[PDB]
Amino acid sequence: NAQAEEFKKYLETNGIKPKQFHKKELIFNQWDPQEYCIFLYDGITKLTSISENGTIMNLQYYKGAFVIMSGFIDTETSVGYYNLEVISEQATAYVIKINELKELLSKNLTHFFYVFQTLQKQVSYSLAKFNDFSINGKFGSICGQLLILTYVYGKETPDGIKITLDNLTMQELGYSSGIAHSSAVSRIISKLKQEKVIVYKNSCFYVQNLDYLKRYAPKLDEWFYLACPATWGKLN
Amino acid sequence: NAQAEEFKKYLETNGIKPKQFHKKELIFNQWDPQEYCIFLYDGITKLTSISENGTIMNLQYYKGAFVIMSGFIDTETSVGYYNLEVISEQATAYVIKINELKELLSKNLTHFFYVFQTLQKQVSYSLAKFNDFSINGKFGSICGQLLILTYVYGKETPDGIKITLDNLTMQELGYSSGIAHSSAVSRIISKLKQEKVIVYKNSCFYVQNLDYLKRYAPKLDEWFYLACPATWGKLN
DNA sequence: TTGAGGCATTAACATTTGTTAACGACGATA
DNA sequence: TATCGTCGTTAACAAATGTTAATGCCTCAA
Repeated sequence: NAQAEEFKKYLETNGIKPKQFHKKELIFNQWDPQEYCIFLYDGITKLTSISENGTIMNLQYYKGAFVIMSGFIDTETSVGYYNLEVISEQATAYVIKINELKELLSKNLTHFFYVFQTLQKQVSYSLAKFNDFSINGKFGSICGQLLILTYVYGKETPDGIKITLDNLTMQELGYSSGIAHSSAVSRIISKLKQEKVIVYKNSCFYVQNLDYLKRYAPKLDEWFYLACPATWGKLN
Repeated sequence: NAQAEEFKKYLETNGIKPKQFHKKELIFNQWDPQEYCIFLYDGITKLTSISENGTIMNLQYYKGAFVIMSGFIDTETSVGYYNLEVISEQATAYVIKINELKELLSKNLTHFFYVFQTLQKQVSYSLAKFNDFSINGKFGSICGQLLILTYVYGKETPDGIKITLDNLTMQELGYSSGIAHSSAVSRIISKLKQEKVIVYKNSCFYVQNLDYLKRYAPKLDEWFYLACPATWGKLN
């Protein structure tokens, strides 16, 4: 993205350097809350939370370039206790103090409205996701997450659309939907295989009937059209 | 509180007159797409969306002062097709043309930070609500929604905390959690006053065991602590 | 006074999902 | 080569939710 490149150099010019992270690494976490602003430039990560009794919840994923902030700007207090785990081999993010940011955008407005732009994407993304998950229960929640993982990591293949995401276990699909038992997602998936909406091959997933998912995730598909026109138009 | 009143007068200074609204009439709807940036100053509203087959989804509630945007600041396209229904008897809001918006923040950046932090409060709220509504299914969803309503619309009484909302009919509660039939939500509420955490009096709700809700909505409870701490202190 | 419609309550029956266990496949290690 | 642990199915049963209908309370209108 061009907007994200102008923002990159704007930080390197102000003394900010990139930090390298590897898989399984947590940029920030829910136990050591330092108010950061992370400009994930290259890589993919998952935002997660862990209840007091050990339940995992994958709130969403983040494919760079994108902006995530663990603290407010004015008050500079925590916005919540979440973990930003790296799931690709390695990722490159520009970690900056929450107070440092205030001054940078105070001089450059075009970089201000860019951060405001991504946060607007965040909002509309959560509402659309909350909409489709809350309607058709769990079966619709799986159909919804898969639709998200195909407009981002989906590549047109001979037999369907392959989700190029490493180690997408059954557990990982459950944490994203609130399901805690892998036997429940397999059952939901077995229904999508008998309906041949999805086929399972080489520990990966290939989508055949993308419209079936759209029926259970209309507001989300609508979001990819309104918020990320590029990535959306690749499969329509 | 004060951060908004300061932003109130900044609009009148630039020639933005408040437009008053009355109950049951929509500011912006899903069918007619116009991008604005509403600054609700007084009154109660709910954000809604109607599925293709008439299914309704209440996404969340809004109480002035607060900001809502039906479009993007950079691309001026709609964030999504939603409806903002006024459910209070009367509500006043400063509707602004989104094109006129970006030019109004570039002048004073202290009000840019204000509108910015409200977005951060929206993102965190969306994540927290998504977290709790997904772990414990529908029963937790109702618990979560009720907890939200107690903090925002709660006044202590000798019989419990009074949820000062008109309507809040069985059907209106299910719309927020994602339940279609009023008998399903009544079955759940039957279990809550069975366990003696709430009671139905005067077609209105008195919650008597707030902590029971905190156990099913832990993320939402801490959101109020970190985001709106004044509201949190009124019941803690 | 009667009667119509809307809401809450409960039933009952179907469907979905939570939960645990057993089975078999696949890889890794010695 | 045998053996161990991880993950995907599948079964089986319990719990929760979807769904529809009936009943009773309440207001409104004539």
